[PDB]
Amino acid sequence: ERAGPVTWVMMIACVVVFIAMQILGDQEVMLWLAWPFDPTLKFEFWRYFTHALMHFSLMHILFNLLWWWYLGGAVEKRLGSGKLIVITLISALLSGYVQQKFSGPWFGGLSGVVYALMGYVWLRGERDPQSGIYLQRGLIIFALIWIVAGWFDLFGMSMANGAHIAGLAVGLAMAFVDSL
Amino acid sequence: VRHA
Repeated sequence: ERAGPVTWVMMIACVVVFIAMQILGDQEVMLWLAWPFDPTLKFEFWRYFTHALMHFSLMHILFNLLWWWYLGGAVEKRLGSGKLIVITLISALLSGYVQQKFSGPWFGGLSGVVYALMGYVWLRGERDPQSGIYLQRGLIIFALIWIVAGWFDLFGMSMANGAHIAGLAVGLAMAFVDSL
Repeated sequence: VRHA
């Protein structure tokens, strides 16, 4: 076994975008992929999602893709590709919405999606062991530490706190729905 | 820029 097609294509997409950001510069890529930052861009539908594909540091991309590979891969394997797609689209969209509302359109990263997956896998395992999916103990601890670090700004980088919490919320909400 |  190994990462399914959705898991894989997201990782590829993130790496391609990250390479473009090194070659072209972060600003140039943000012009194309960021959440609409002018009313002229409001119909460029991709922008409501493609903010999730941009990363600004090595630490940021590595840890997000690590979590995505593990939790995304697990969701895809056990619950199917379709489920992972829907979690991803909902969390990207809502996390982006909340972030721009609090802090404006200049943000990016897969962590809204990652927080959704953390909450989803944990709550689904908790409420519905039958599902086969759960977040084992050690990972609960490491997810908590990761969350706490963003919240209290312990990576010396400016954090997208709205994206992070909206993400988590979405994941928990979808687990709750699915566990009924 | 804010990091998600």
